Amino acid sequence: EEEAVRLYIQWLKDGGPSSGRPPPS
Repeated sequence: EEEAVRLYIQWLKDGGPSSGRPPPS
């Protein structure tokens, strides 16, 4: 694991792609 996946899963928590943001990978 790693932050940016953590963050990403946080991205995902934000909707992932539905966040409006691209995945932090």
